[PDB]
Amino acid sequence: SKEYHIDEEVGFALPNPQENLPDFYNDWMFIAKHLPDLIESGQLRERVEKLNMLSIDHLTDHKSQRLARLVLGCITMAYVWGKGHGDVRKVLPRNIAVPYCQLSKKLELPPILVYADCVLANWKKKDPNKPLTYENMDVLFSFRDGDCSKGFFLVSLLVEIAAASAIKVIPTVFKAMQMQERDTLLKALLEIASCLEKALQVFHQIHDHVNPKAFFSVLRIYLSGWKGNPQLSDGLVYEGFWEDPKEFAGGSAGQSSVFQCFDVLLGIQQTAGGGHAAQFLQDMRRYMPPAHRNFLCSLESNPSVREFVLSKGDAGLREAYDACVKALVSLRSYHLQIVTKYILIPASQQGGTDLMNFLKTVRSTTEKSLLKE
Amino acid sequence: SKEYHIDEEVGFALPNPQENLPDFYNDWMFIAKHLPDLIESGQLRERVEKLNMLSIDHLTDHKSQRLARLVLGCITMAYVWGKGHGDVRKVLPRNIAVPYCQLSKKLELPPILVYADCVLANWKKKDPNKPLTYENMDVLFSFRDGDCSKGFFLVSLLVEIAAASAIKVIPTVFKAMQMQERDTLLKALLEIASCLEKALQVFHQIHDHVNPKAFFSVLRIYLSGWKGNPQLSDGLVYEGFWEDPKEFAGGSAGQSSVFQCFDVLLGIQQTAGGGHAAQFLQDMRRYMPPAHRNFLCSLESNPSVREFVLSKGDAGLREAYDACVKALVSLRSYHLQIVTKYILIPASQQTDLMNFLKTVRSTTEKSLLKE
Ligand code: HEM
Ligand code: HEM
Ligand SMILES: Oc1ccc(Cl)cc1-c1cn[nH]n1
Ligand SMILES: Oc1ccc(Cl)cc1-c1cn[nH]n1
Ligand SMILES: Oc1ccc(Cl)cc1-c1cn[nH]n1
Repeated sequence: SKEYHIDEEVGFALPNPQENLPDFYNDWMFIAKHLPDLIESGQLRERVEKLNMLSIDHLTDHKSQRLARLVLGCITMAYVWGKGHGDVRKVLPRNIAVPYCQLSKKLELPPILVYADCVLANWKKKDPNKPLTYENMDVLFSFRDGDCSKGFFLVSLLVEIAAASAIKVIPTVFKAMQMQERDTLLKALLEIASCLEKALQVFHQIHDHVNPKAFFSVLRIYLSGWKGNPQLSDGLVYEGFWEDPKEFAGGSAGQSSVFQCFDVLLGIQQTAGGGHAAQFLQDMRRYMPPAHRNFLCSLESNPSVREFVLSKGDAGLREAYDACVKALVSLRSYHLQIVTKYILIPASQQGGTDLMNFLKTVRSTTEKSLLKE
Repeated sequence: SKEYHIDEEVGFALPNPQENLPDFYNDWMFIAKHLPDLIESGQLRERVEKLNMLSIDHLTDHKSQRLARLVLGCITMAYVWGKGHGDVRKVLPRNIAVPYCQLSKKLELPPILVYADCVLANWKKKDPNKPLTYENMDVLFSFRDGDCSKGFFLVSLLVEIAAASAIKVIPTVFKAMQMQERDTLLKALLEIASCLEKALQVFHQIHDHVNPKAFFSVLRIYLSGWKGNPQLSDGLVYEGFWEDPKEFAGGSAGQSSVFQCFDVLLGIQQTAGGGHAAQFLQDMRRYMPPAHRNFLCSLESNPSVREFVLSKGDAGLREAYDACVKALVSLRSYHLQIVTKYILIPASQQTDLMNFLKTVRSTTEKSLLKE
């Protein structure tokens, strides 16, 4: 590939993000490094106003700028939702709203916490000379004590690094098609399916590191946005930056590029149709880094691997392509059982069928693309 | 400029489209070649219904499939809207709804008549040796006798080809910004500014071939879709392909790819934000051919030309960039004049859209180098 900011070892996630802003921004990071104690003791929402407007011009590196996107990303999320019980804040102060919105429009991201922030730029190696395992990694910023966000964010990242190992052979696939090298194409497609089968194994780790009570009842509120959300009926007001309140969608893993990249590579029409699911995934691309957004657009400009394999009438090539489509149906059927345990069941203990049909539609169209036609 | 299916003469349009399908589709072609006659005689719907279901497996090349799309697209709009007097059909019969939908998914386009059907693939040179001018061209299919569909389509197409001549220099803009070649970058922008300038002069031909009442009362209804239409509140049933009635937008020049690419090129954030205008132009992109959608998002992959120009302190450079933007404000201001003549005052003869054209006009005029 060219420079869509892809790391051969890590992929779309940010490789080794820096852990601390420059000492100018010390007073920012203070609220960011201490949100658990800060909102439990009720000291959070006013310490925001105690801040004065820092300028973004001394964040020199991309790693520096994106780390600041994370600290301001969570600082706003903790401000708007607060305790997490219903006390809502419908307007951000301006000494925090316009630093965020400026660096957001410089990085071309919406001024909200996106998946690229709280996962891809939100980790560190405990001991730098170890493998990237959950035992050796740690999240840089959490919202509340017992959030399980360490397990939730990193297990999310861990299977992203797992499937990103398949990105490296995507050029091999398109090479083998155009130069009509049948065998290497079949071994490239099998290696694609290997990673997605292993990303399902890494997905198993979420049971050990997140419990359903915490996720649904503390972590889910802090990651929800103010688009189509009654608590901020028509969005959040940005003092000094925008006249009116603007609506933005909360974090989703639909903003990850690998979890849309395999759907376009395999000719799976996730974004086709005027459907709710297609519109959701198409819109979530706006919440991806501009380099990653340009990477999906770049994949869509290639010939369909699905049409190539079906034309050749090769039982070998078709079985390998189905393996990838199967490995995706697996990752989404298993996700369905996890949404069952971590959202469905904790909701019946305090309408939501729309949540399950979306994920079933995205799997339904994935299952249709199998070479059973 | 790799194969985004942009010819250097006709641009986004289809270079020399096909007008005859194979003999296996005569029953389709007959209905399409006689849409006015079949509608005036009340015979159209009976002919569409008695159709046998035909396989799309004989449409081999891209052009044959584009003709059948425009063939089946027009027959569909004819069947749904009828004589145009409110007696609609909200169930498209199986024997036409299935081949239409199979073909549409094969070409990755909504199963409704789209701009790249009735315009970019709906033309024909009278004489193969003479240039592309209105008097040398003709449409392939029309709705009613006197609907001025020849004028409306061919003028829109000729305006597109005019602006399409600017597509060829877009590679030199981004390579000049790259190598920092100032003078060639200035000549490139002014060449864009001239092609946009000429397209406005081609636009003037609209008054000579489109009668205002025939458009508003006749042609505007055979181009309307079933998305937010009270006459088909929940869409149209594609009997035999989907259980449910689907909603789809009618033809609109928002589906034209020339007239969204220049806003992207010049850093005009027409699709930015979440407003209704930005989403309508974003929602209208799913109606472009797949190779044309790819061209737009790949332009977005490039650095912003506007911020580059704003950094140079080069008055000659800015005057050239502004020349492009002002030519877009001219085209949109003259459009607003046109919509008043061809829609507004015919409606008075027994604002939601006007605020849309003024919103996008203001967004363009905001990109003028004043900040
Ligand atoms: C307890 C854990 C999880 C819960 C409760 C959960 C819940 C959900 C929900 C509710 C959605 C619906 C979209 C929305 O409403 O925003 C969703 C979408 C999605 N989730 Fe998860 N999720 C979890 C873990 C994961 C992980 C670890 C991944 C991958 C790293 C993942 C990948 C996706 C993807 C790709 C979508 C978009 C729909 C699709 O492409 O199929 N999720 N998730
Ligand atoms: C009698 C002739 C015309 C009428 C009545 C007309 C009417 C309209 C209307 C109502 C819209 C808004 C979208 C909608 O409500 O569906 C629109 C948008 C548009 N029309 Fe036209 N139009 C005409 C001719 C043309 C021609 C010849 C072009 C050739 C370029 C053109 C280009 C556009 C474009 C690009 C838009 C999208 C908004 C924008 O990009 O600024 N139209 N037109
Ligand atoms: O895994 C995640 C990590 C961070 C954020 Cl903001 C969202 C997700 C997610 C998973 N499924 N839907 N959203
Ligand atoms: O849609 C996906 C594409 C790739 C990968 Cl690795 C995972 C998913 C997924 C997982 N859970 N729901 N969707
Ligand atoms: O110019 C056109 C040609 C064909 C079709 Cl379907 C629509 C338009 C149009 C222009 N402005 N609104 N719609």
